[PDB]
Amino acid sequence: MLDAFSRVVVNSDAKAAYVGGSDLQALKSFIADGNKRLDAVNSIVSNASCMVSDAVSGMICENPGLISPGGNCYTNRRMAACLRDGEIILRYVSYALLAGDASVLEDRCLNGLKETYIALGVPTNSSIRAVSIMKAQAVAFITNTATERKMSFAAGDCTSLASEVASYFDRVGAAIS
Amino acid sequence: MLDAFSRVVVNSDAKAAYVGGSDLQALKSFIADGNKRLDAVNSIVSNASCMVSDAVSGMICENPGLISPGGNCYTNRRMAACLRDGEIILRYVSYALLAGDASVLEDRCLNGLKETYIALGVPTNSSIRAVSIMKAQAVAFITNTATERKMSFAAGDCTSLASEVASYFDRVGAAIS
Amino acid sequence: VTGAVSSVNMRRFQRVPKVSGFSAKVTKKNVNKALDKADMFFAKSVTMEGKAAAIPYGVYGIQCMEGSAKGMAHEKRAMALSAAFRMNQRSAAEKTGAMYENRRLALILAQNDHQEKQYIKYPKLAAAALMASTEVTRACQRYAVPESIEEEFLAASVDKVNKMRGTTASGVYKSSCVEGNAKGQAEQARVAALAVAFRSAQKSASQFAAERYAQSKYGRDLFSSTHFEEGYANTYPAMAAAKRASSYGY
Amino acid sequence: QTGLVNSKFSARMAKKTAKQTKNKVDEYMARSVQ
Amino acid sequence: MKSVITTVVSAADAAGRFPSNSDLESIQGNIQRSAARLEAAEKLAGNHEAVVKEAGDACFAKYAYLKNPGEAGENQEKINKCYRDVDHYMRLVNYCLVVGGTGPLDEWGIAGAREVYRTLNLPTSAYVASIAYTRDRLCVPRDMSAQAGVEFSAYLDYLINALS
Amino acid sequence: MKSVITTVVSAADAAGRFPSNSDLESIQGNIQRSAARLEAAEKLAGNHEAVVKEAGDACFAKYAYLKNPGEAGENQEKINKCYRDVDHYMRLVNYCLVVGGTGPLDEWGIAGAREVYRTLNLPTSAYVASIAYTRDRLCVPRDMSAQAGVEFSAYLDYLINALS
Amino acid sequence: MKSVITTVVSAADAAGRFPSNSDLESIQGNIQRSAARLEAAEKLAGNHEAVVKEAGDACFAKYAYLKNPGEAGENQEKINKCYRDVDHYMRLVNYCLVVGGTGPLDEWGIAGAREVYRTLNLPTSAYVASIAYTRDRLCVPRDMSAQAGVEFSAYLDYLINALS
Amino acid sequence: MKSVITTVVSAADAAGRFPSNSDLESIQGNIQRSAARLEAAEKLAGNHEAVVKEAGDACFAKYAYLKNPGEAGENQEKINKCYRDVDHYMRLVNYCLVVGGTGPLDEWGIAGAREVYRTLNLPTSAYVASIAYTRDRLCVPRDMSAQAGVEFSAYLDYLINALS
Ligand SMILES: *C(=C)C1=C(C)[C@@H](Cc2[nH]c(/C=C3N=C(/C=C4\NC(=O)[C@H](C)[C@H]4CC)C(C)=C\3CCC(=O)O)c(CCC(=O)O)c2C)NC1=O
Ligand SMILES: *CCC1=C(C)C(=O)N[C@H]1Cc1[nH]c(/C=C2\N=C(C[C@H]3NC(=O)C(CC)=C3C)C(C)=C2CCC(=O)O)c(CCC(=O)O)c1C
Ligand SMILES: *[C@@H](C)C1=C(C)C(=O)N[C@H]1Cc1[nH]c(/C=C2\N=C(C[C@H]3NC(=O)C(CC)=C3C)C(C)=C2CCC(=O)O)c(CCC(=O)O)c1C
Ligand SMILES: *[C@@H](C)[C@H]1/C(=C/C2=NC(=C\c3[nH]c(C[C@H]4NC(=O)C(C=C)=C4C)c(C)c3CCC(=O)O)/C(CCC(=O)O)=C2C)NC(=O)[C@@H]1C
Ligand SMILES: *[C@@H](C)[C@H]1/C(=C/C2=NC(=C\c3[nH]c(C[C@H]4NC(=O)C(C=C)=C4C)c(C)c3CCC(=O)O)/C(CCC(=O)O)=C2C)NC(=O)[C@@H]1C
Ligand SMILES: *[C@@H](C)[C@H]1/C(=C/C2=NC(=C\c3[nH]c(C[C@H]4NC(=O)C(C=C)=C4C)c(C)c3CCC(=O)O)/C(CCC(=O)O)=C2C)NC(=O)[C@@H]1C
Ligand SMILES: *[C@@H](C)[C@H]1/C(=C/C2=NC(=C\c3[nH]c(C[C@H]4NC(=O)C(C=C)=C4C)c(C)c3CCC(=O)O)/C(CCC(=O)O)=C2C)NC(=O)[C@@H]1C
Ligand SMILES: *[C@@H](C)[C@H]1/C(=C/C2=NC(=C\c3[nH]c(C[C@H]4NC(=O)C(C=C)=C4C)c(C)c3CCC(=O)O)/C(CCC(=O)O)=C2C)NC(=O)[C@@H]1C
Ligand SMILES: *[C@H](C)[C@H]1/C(=C/C2=NC(=C\c3[nH]c(C[C@H]4NC(=O)C(C=C)=C4C)c(C)c3CCC(=O)O)/C(CCC(=O)O)=C2C)NC(=O)[C@@H]1C
Ligand SMILES: *[C@H](C)[C@H]1/C(=C/C2=NC(=C\c3[nH]c(C[C@H]4NC(=O)C(C=C)=C4C)c(C)c3CCC(=O)O)/C(CCC(=O)O)=C2C)NC(=O)[C@@H]1C
Ligand SMILES: *[C@H](C)[C@H]1/C(=C/C2=NC(=C\c3[nH]c(C[C@H]4NC(=O)C(C=C)=C4C)c(C)c3CCC(=O)O)/C(CCC(=O)O)=C2C)NC(=O)[C@@H]1C
Ligand SMILES: *[C@H](C)[C@H]1/C(=C/C2=NC(=C\c3[nH]c(C[C@H]4NC(=O)C(C=C)=C4C)c(C)c3CCC(=O)O)/C(CCC(=O)O)=C2C)NC(=O)[C@@H]1C
Ligand SMILES: C=CC1=C(C)[C@@H](Cc2[nH]c(/C=C3N=C(/C=C4\NC(=O)[C@H](C)[C@H]4CC)C(C)=C\3CCC(=O)O)c(CCC(=O)O)c2C)NC1=O
Ligand SMILES: C=CC1=C(C)[C@@H](Cc2[nH]c(/C=C3N=C(/C=C4\NC(=O)[C@H](C)[C@H]4CC)C(C)=C\3CCC(=O)O)c(CCC(=O)O)c2C)NC1=O
Repeated sequence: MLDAFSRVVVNSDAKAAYVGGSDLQALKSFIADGNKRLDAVNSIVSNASCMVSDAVSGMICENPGLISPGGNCYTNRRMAACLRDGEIILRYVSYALLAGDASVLEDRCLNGLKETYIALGVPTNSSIRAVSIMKAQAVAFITNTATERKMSFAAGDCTSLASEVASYFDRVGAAIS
Repeated sequence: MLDAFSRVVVNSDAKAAYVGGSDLQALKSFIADGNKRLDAVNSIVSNASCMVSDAVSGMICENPGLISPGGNCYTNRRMAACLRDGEIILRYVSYALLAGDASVLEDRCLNGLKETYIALGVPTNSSIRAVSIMKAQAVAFITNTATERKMSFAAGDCTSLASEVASYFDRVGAAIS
Repeated sequence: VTGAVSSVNMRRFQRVPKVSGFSAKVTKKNVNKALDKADMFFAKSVTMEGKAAAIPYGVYGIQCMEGSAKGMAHEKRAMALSAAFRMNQRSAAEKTGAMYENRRLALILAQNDHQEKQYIKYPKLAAAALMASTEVTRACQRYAVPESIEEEFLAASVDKVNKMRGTTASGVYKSSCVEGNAKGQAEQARVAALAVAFRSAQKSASQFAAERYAQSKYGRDLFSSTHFEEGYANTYPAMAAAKRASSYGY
Repeated sequence: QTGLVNSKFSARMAKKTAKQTKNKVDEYMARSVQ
Repeated sequence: MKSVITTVVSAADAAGRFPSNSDLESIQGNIQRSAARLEAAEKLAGNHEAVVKEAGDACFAKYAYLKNPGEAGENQEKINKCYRDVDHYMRLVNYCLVVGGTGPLDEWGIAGAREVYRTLNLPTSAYVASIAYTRDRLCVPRDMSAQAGVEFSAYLDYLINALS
Repeated sequence: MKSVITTVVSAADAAGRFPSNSDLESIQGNIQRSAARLEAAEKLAGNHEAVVKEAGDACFAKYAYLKNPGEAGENQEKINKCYRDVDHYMRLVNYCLVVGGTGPLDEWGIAGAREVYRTLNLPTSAYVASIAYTRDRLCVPRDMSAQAGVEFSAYLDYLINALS
Repeated sequence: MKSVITTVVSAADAAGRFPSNSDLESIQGNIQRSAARLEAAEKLAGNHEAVVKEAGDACFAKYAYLKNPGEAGENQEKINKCYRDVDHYMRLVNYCLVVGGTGPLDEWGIAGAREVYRTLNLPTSAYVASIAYTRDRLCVPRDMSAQAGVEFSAYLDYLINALS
Repeated sequence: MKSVITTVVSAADAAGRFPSNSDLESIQGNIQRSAARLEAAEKLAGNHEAVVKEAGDACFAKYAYLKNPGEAGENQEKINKCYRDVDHYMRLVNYCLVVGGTGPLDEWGIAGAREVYRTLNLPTSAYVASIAYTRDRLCVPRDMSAQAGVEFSAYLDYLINALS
């Protein structure tokens, strides 16, 4: 699996050249906001047990036909499975934010996930509604603008990391839609 | 497995003691020369493959019966396995040099070596001589005292960590003989 | 620049699937081409989930070593990825016979009625659901150390029959049991497998107790149908641990 | 690997089996009473 | 016992390799966070009594029904046990900083405790009401240094993440 | 490939865990070295046309039998492919100077190495004649900073110990 | 079909080795030995309609309970389906001469044959009695040569030891 | 030790069969072709004192770099050591001559051969320098008979093609 640092060398070795001056400018800066990047993902992994119910009760209370008989969250075994895919996706996204590259995201989590859900019959529209709440939660956890949890932080900018994590969640939404 | 930090807590969980600053002065005295530990781990892997080639030729030159039919290190298969396991015990004692204490050497290398080195017929006097080569070679690298090579390190007092690794080959010779 | 219009074959990935006729022929062969990719995600989902019990708390374990010397780790999947070419190189009856054999064994360890349906429809999942159970509950041959000299005879007595289906009806060798493909690989498979063996007998004192009852339970659940058959499993676990699942050749 | 009987070369089981530990606890108890 | 050491040397073992540069590199960074997570220990190990004193009534101010008969905290030695049980959790974290990983919790408080608490009918919500008080009864500049208090909260919510 | 973070993010993927303070302290090590270790990585980039003419001709001048017919270095244009294999490899040391670990050297220069040399009669002892001389031309006062020299030698003799 | 050469190439493939001198020596002994066992094949092929007629009713002489109502040979179509099976086994021992081994017998005539005869109520003693009449009526210097007779008879008893 | 008859009594042991017709037909080849390769055994064992002598000086005629210091043949104690190693190689091919197959080579001169020489810096080019010269050195009437030269060379290049 690649990361941001190992993305550079593959494109450096796509055209078989060294690393000069013009490539590590997005790498000497990548380690500058790396100290924010640890402060970034320490916020997401401190709340993912609280986030996944905060995002799977939302997909119930918007479309309540899932818990109807014959719905794809009906029994208590269906619900326990759906609470686990929402912990897997929030586990693999949190890897890609720390890696700084989505190479981990669609080799271990997303490659073939769509036609898996096609064969299972998991509804694709109610799954993006499940995903996007965790997108709208992570951007309200990174920039410390949750309603109910204000954490201690060094003062400064953090919207670039929220911009980065917002680019990973919609890869999950696009891969199955 | 355990490290130099999973040693202080197991000697407190057996007495249910809080790890306070009475014995945390030695952990503050572990990281104090904590640079020189990995500034010594570099001094084995840098020339690791030529280390056992100095050992097994030192074993052959001291005891030349192993080249005879009936000596253990005879055939191309049986020379290979002695060349194979002369490396392996060097690899694990580099971990014990790294990790702070030898609770991984006594649990994944010595766990049944004493019985498979008597149930196979491996000469335990040359085996303790193979170790006795690679104990005196570490103190020709960790003290920069190789005869055919110098190494650029910051010069200082480091020989307390030289007797550290000398306390570790006297734990693998104290295993199979 | 001449105005090159897009090809008619490039346009044929833009049509709607209709039922009546040749359109159903192409609709079929692209669905099951993608149903195959569903199983390869089904099988991989349980493959690394069972593997997730081997690494218990993030630290890696002595069971999941892939090599111990320099070239030992890298040569392993050269054997593995070429063995996968030898698995799908089989005949029809070698394949359909292995389909229905796993459906007889996966059906008798499923706790759910959903899990029963997951094994009937997707045959590559029913395969790896058997294999993953023996890895975590260590009831393989490669994890069983026999505790006596009669057990080392008794385990040797059953895998002489297990190796006897790695050959055809006339005694010529099948493609299944094969230990090498290149110059020196077959010798490298030997020096590989002893490091598995030195570490199979290197477990904790608490984990030899666990697979002692498990291999006894493994033999009398899937292979035994009578009282004497569940007597050799109660008494000698490694003799029951060497009972393979007949879809292999070895 | 296979059984010790066929298709394998060198010895196994460098592990103190449950009978083998019974002899040592016998011997330590005997050297004490000696 | 997970740490930065036992993770890079156990994963490197399965490939059959020596310490690489990257395995050497992480333990350089172990000394960078060393001065903080060491520093939080002697404050917790120095005043552990009053911290677990405020941890147990936080179980009780939310749930005073535990003192009912037929319940978990009916007599004294069912409550005298309870102040010790969260003390064991508040002593496990002192072990959890010093190794610097997910070491002592995952073995000694998290593995299989979902059946220890369930079969003995203990309310598992009563445990997470205790440790989610000390996570935010804590001041940043007064209790310890500002940087070591980032580590201290970072483990309690993991324990909050686990029992819930 | 094997970086400082690809191992420690896959050593928590394997257990199905979220990345905790052992998996996060590992990347603090990728800063306090990567400031120092990136001092030499682009110094290799500028003078890379002179290092291959530093070692690659001292090989052929020392192991001078290789210019007879019946060898691999018999003609003229086959020498250029033996000169290309020096800036094929210390190109990769620059690539592994930047990615923290040794990964792109292992997949692209060690995996599948010895089977090709042993077949096509390419003596790997004449490989290390160039490289261990390149290992001993580094003049760490003049060439670079001190600690980036021992991050350049350490990746260099990783190649001696693995070609061997 | 198991024969002289298919087994040694399958044992060389199963170790990945090239054809050795072991497998090249093992076909030297196929060249001289074919000059005997071939001469039973065409000798039996030219005269098969007289062998299976004599070897057929030598089953209805030893057992004549087969023509009782209920048993295997009751009506004339069932008797013809008995003579044909003798003619089948005479083909598969003709094929074992030209193949050079036990191959075509235990592919098409032995495998599964235990279960068909048991289910269809056919007595396997009537099958070995019609084969052993042919094995003993074998004039070794008249019907063939000496070494063609040691090979023609060596398949008729492998079939007998298979059916019992 | 793989030979002409242990490759068929193990192939019949695998299927759990009695010795069939095919495997005997192999060992007939281990009479006819066996006579030539055991005739050639006396050619080699009678003059083994000089085929190690006419090969060891050819090593120090083509590859003339090994007498230098730092090389493989730095002094006299290692030069005769190298001369000793040629003596082991056709000793096993004399063993392969009498056994019939490639028995005492694949277990003794091939098994783990490349892993040893790569450690102590021994070129496979210098080991096959001895053997490839003496392969097509012999003339077919003087050294042995005609077809024995087909036996000796086809066992000689096997040690070349596998070490290379
Ligand atoms: C049902 C109809 C319904 C819900 C269930 C609920 C879900 C929901 N939540 C948001 C926005 C957030 N959800 C968050 C999760 C949590 N909030 C917390 O403070 C704790 C830590 C955690 C619960 C354990 C967070 C952090 C946000 C962002 C803002 C904030 O500070 O809370 C949405 C989307 C926003 C919207 O539509 O208004 C939804 C649907 N809300 C419901 O309506
Ligand atoms: C415990 C089993 C396990 C888990 C979990 C896992 O993620 N990987 C294995 C063990 C393991 N192996 C490595 C490193 C390597 N593993 C291999 C084997 C792979 N090669 C293959 O062909 C296949 C079949 C698909 C596999 C799995 C190889 C070649 C390496 C690299 C060797 C090298 O030279 O670096 C690791 C991590 C350490 C690392 O260096 O990545 C683990 C846990
Ligand atoms: C497959 C399971 C087999 C059946 C059935 C069988 O009868 N023989 C097996 C296939 C086979 N293997 C060889 C040759 C070798 N096999 C080797 C591997 C074994 N040696 C080991 O140390 C270990 C692990 C402990 C194993 C499995 C090796 C080595 C060889 C020699 C390779 C060579 O080049 O000589 C053969 C050929 C017959 C023979 O036994 O040599 C067959 C049919
Ligand atoms: C946007 C997401 C946030 C925000 C982020 C910032 N964090 C800054 C500094 C910072 N974070 C840490 C802790 C981190 N480093 C570690 O070594 C570990 C544990 C292994 C962690 C979790 C540290 C140490 C620092 C440096 C300051 C300090 O001494 O604590 C930061 C400052 C600038 C920068 O570092 O680039 C920012 C902007 N801050 C915010 O206001 C929002 C909420
Ligand atoms: C190989 C070139 C290594 C290397 C190894 C070192 N070996 C060191 C000491 C040492 N050498 C031998 C064997 C040597 N003495 C003999 O009599 C014979 C032949 C019969 C040989 C091959 C032994 C037994 C020992 C242990 C101590 C001793 O007895 O001298 C050593 C330390 C001294 C020095 O060389 O400066 C080293 C460094 N050197 C290398 O660079 C590659 C990796
Ligand atoms: C009181 C307000 C508490 C509470 C405490 C109780 N715990 C009981 C039993 C118990 N708890 C543990 C876990 C604890 N002990 C440890 O040693 C460690 C760490 C290593 C932990 C986390 C154990 C092991 C046990 C059994 C042994 C023992 O008695 O200590 C308990 C008795 C239940 C019963 O006997 O059925 C009580 C009342 N209960 C509560 O509801 C709150 C949380
Ligand atoms: C004492 C044990 C026996 C006896 C043995 C003799 N057999 C003789 C010759 C013979 N037998 C066969 C067939 C057998 N040999 C093979 O090579 C194969 C297949 C590979 C088979 C089935 C042959 C080919 C021969 C050689 C003569 C010929 O060309 O047919 C024999 C003759 C003397 C000799 O061995 O050279 C003897 C004494 N004979 C007996 O009377 C007792 C009972
Ligand atoms: C010159 C013709 C050769 C060469 C030979 C050297 N070999 C040296 C050591 C050595 N060789 C072997 C393998 C040997 N043992 C066997 O059982 C067989 C055949 C089955 C062979 C060929 C071993 C195990 C050893 C180590 C023990 C020993 O000294 O015998 C050697 C000395 C190296 C040293 O100084 O340590 C030499 C010079 N070297 C060459 O360059 C060409 C290939
Ligand atoms: C060499 C310096 C010794 C010597 C060694 C021999 N060892 C032989 C087999 C063997 N060696 C080990 C050690 C090693 N391999 C491992 O996998 C592990 C731990 C994971 C260790 C420590 C083992 C376990 C074995 C048995 C498995 C195997 O066959 O490799 C051996 C040949 C035995 C044979 O093939 O008959 C030799 C010669 N012998 C010596 O004389 C020196 C002292
Ligand atoms: C050139 C830079 C490439 C390359 C091109 C070749 N394409 C050949 C046939 C072909 N090309 C396309 C692409 C184009 N046509 C479309 O309609 C669309 C969009 C839907 C695209 C992008 C298609 C679809 C086809 C197949 C249809 C057809 O032309 O019949 C072609 C002919 C090969 C031949 O002679 O058999 C070539 C050479 N090939 C190259 O190697 C470079 C990299
Ligand atoms: C046991 C039920 C089977 C069996 C399987 C084989 N496994 C082979 C290699 C192998 N497999 C694993 C995966 C193992 N590690 C885990 O962490 C988990 C669960 C999550 C499992 C199942 C490992 C680590 C290895 C060793 C490294 C490797 O892949 O080589 C194997 C040999 C294939 C090969 O050489 O590649 C087999 C046959 N063995 C049995 O006999 C029963 C049927
Ligand atoms: C004659 C010596 C027997 C006897 C035999 C009968 N066999 C009957 C059916 C039958 N036979 C075979 C085996 C044979 N058929 C094959 O196609 C081949 C291989 C190419 C062989 C060796 C089979 C498989 C079957 C069943 C199918 C079929 O009818 O061909 C048979 C008819 C049974 C019935 O009609 O009830 C008879 C009577 N009967 C005798 O009197 C002696 C015992
Ligand atoms: C990942 C790779 C990696 C390393 C290899 C080390 C590299 C390293 N070594 C030392 C520093 C040192 N290293 C040694 C060690 C020695 N000196 C000797 O004379 C002996 C030959 C040898 C073992 C006794 C000593 C004595 C010091 C100075 C002591 C100190 O720094 O406190 C230092 C601190 C000073 C400096 O900035 O250089 C560093 C960073 N750190 C890393 O991150
Ligand atoms: C196992 C087989 C086997 C052999 C072949 C010989 C191999 C052999 N032949 C010769 C020796 C010789 N061999 C030949 C024969 C020839 N010389 C050529 O260059 C022609 C190609 C070829 C013609 C047929 C001649 C003419 C000599 C004597 C000249 C010499 O080589 O010095 C010598 C050196 C002298 C001696 O015998 O001590 C040796 C070792 N020994 C053996 O054990």
